[PDB]
This record gives sequence, structure tokens and C-alpha cells, in this order.
Amino acid sequence: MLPVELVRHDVKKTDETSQVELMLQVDPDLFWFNGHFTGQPLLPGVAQLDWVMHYATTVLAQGWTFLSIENIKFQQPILPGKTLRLVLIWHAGKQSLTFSYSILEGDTERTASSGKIKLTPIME
Amino acid sequence: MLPVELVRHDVKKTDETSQVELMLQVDPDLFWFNGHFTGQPLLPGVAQLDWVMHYATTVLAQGWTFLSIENIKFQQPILPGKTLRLVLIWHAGKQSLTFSYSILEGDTERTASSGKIKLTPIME
Amino acid sequence: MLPVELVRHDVKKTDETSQVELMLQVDPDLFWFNGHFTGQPLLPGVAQLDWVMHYATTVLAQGWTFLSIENIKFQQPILPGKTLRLVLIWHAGKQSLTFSYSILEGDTERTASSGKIKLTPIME
Amino acid sequence: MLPVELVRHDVKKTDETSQVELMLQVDPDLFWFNGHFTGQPLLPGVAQLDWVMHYATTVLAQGWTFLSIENIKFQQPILPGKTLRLVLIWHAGKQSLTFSYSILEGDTERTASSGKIKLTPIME
Repeated sequence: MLPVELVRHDVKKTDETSQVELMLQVDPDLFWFNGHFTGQPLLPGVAQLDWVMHYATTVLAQGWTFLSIENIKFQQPILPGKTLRLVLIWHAGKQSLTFSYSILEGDTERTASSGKIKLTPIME
Repeated sequence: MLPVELVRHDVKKTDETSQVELMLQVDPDLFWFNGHFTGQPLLPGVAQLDWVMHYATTVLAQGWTFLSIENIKFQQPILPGKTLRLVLIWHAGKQSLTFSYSILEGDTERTASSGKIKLTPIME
Repeated sequence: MLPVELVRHDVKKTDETSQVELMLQVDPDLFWFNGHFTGQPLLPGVAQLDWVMHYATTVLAQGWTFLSIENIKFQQPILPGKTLRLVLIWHAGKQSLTFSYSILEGDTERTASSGKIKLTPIME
Repeated sequence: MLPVELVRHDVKKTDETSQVELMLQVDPDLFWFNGHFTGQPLLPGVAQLDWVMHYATTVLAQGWTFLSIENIKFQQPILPGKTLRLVLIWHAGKQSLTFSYSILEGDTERTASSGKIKLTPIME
């Protein structure tokens, strides 16, 4: 279910926005790609969001959780076996979490998906 | 991502099997149903498998993990807000995990999906 | 790709609304259910819309075509081999096409999906 | 539902096979991509097969129809707005229809999907 974590950069704190960059590997053996479920395997939106939420709340907004998706945009499908760069930016002020997925192949780096999510205090 | 656990009966041991019955609630707020990812919300197989594996390895086969799907069969779609009975039977001998999902509505109980999964000793 | 047409009632013209009722059989051999594509076969939204559009413009609004989906609502999945009642109501005034799908089993009739679509004159 | 036909080369008859090549445009307005049905739009297999069968039976095997999918393989997802080359080869002897989809971008041409289908004489 989860991606293989290649590298986890240190958190870059600025004024209000925090940042963490991860290099992830989309494992061909993830249930997301099992032949019994799909013949055109690609990382679905639920998984992309889920991964975003797991890293965002364990590394940037520990006491927060999902409220809503302000906007998501899937530009390129993510296939099994791809290497991804995941950038998460959290602005506790506006309570907005910005994310970005990019596929690294050769010397190229294409954006696969990006979006803004609203989070809320836990048991606020 | 997980279902709301309603009831967890006790493990029922026999010769070489371990059974566990659970009543789960398929929360409408699961990411699996987010409007941004689908208009026809239904519990996908990855989710049905993911849940089967989670309870199985935490309640019946603690030191085991997924190897392969011997056979799965989806008979009825599972909609958001449904109440489900999940029966897991584990035969450590044949190393086979049998599961069964049924939807409870009114006085009825229909099978939604069932299957057999092969598991393997972790770090074996 | 199309459903088997069991019965096609006569058009019931009233003041502004024109109607037609079809009984359809969802054939188990439709490409929509091919094992190579889906493991949990069910009639997807595109197909449901396509069928609505095909009957609606060859029987009620001959010189019109799709513009947009004002609202759709999927309440019950449609499985392979089911018998369906399809009701189409067209109000050329408001240029609105209303549709309704219901599954007939035993003495019951559940609504599977319904919605309103806006159409526009062809080559208008 | 159908793709926009850009170019249709002539049938290329050899010794035992028949061939036709088409350049198609995957129109962003197809129902296959309607926002109400998906957030990650991509040409599904049902659509890819449906198109293959349509051109094949109207250009190469007029008196034939689908029997079964000997093998299909989806290598690259097809996004809305892409230009595709579709190659169909029909061997009436072995009654096998071979197809191949490739995406044209820049100077590149990647295979998106390919497969072999068995057809049968209609009313045979």
C-alpha cells in the first residue's frame, strides 16, 4: 500500500510555511497494481492523496487532519516502478497544504499531479 | 482509509483453523469515495483486500504476509454507508486465508465478495 | 456496447414534455464487463449516459445533442444480466432531458440512477 | 464516443494478411472523460477495444464480429487530447486481428496498447 521511501530531506522552515521533499519509489508489487483489480495499472487518486496525507501529518502538521480538497490536478499518470519527487508545503496560517508529484526519468522531471488541501486541528 | 470497526467477536479455534468475525461500517467519508476521484462511489477490491490483510495479520497470522491471491470473486458492490460482516478463516497448515464479505440490510445478508489468499512466513 | 431492447413503449406527448419508456436487458457479454478490463463488473456512468443519449435523440429530440450534465445521481449499481426500465422525459422548452433507470427484480423496482441533462440544437 | 478520424491510409493487402492504418485524435469532449465520472481522465480498455472492433469490421472484416480477446496489453495510458496511430492487421486464415495503438508527441512514438483478438463469421 505505501511507497518505498528513497530519501527524506530535512524540513525547511521559513516564516509560516514548512517544506519536506521526498524521493519515493512506486513499487510494482503494490495492491494498487494487482492484475485481479485492473489491467491498466496506474496510481489512482486515492493513493496519491493518502500518501500526501500520511507524510504531511507525520512530518509537518502532526496535530492536524484532512478537511477538504480545495483543488487537485492530475497531469500525468504514475505507472508501476516509477521514481517520484514529492514536495509538501504547509502554511499553518491559511491552514493550506500544497503538494506536488513529479516523475523522474532520464534527465527529465514532469509534474504528475499537484493540489491544495485544507486541514483542520484534531479534535479542534 | 480503514472501516469503522463495530464489533470484533473472539477468535474461534478448531483443529488447524482460526476464525474471526467482524461487523464493519463503511464510512461515507473514506477517501475511497471522494467526489474528486469518482462519481459512482464503491469500495474497490484493493480496499477490500487491504482490509482483509490488515485484520488477518493482526488477529490471526501475526508473523505472516501476503504472497498471492489464489482467487477472488466480487458478487455485489459495496456502497458508502453500508454495514458489513467480515469473516476470516486461517489454516496455517495449507497457509490459506479465506475471507468473506456480506452486506447487512433489513433482515437480509448478501455475500458481496469472497476469496482465498496465500500467505508466507515473514522473513522466512 | 448497447443494451438489448426488450420493449419500447409509444411516445406520450403532453403539453411540453415528450416521453418514452424502455425495458432493457443488460447483456452479460457487453465489453463493459470483460474480465480483461474489470474484476468488479458494473455498468459505468459513461455507458449509462451514452444509452440515455442514444434513445433520447433517436426518439424524442431528433435534431438535438448533448451540451451538459446538470446533475446525475447513481443510487444503485447495475450488474450484468439485469433487467432495467428506462424513462426519458424531454421538455424542449427548458431544453432539459430527464432520465431514470430502475432495476426490476422479483416484485421490486429500485431506482439505480437518474439525472437531468441539457441539450442544444444541432448546428444551431 | 468515437475518436476524431484524422487520416485513413489505404488497405495494404499482403499474402495472408490485410492492413489499415489510422491517425486518430482523442477528443477531450468524449463522454469517457466527463468530470462527473472521473477525476483522472484516461481512455479505458473498453473504449480502446470498441474502436479497434469498429474500424476492423468496417474496413477489414466486414462479415465478422468479436469472439474473444486472446491477449491485450496496456503499456501507456492515453490522455484526453492525444494524437494516436492505430494499426490493424487481419489474418482471415487464423481468424486473428492484431492491433496496435501508439501516441505521437514531438518526434516520439510510444506504444500505448496492443493485442490479439479472435473474430468469428457472423451468422456462421
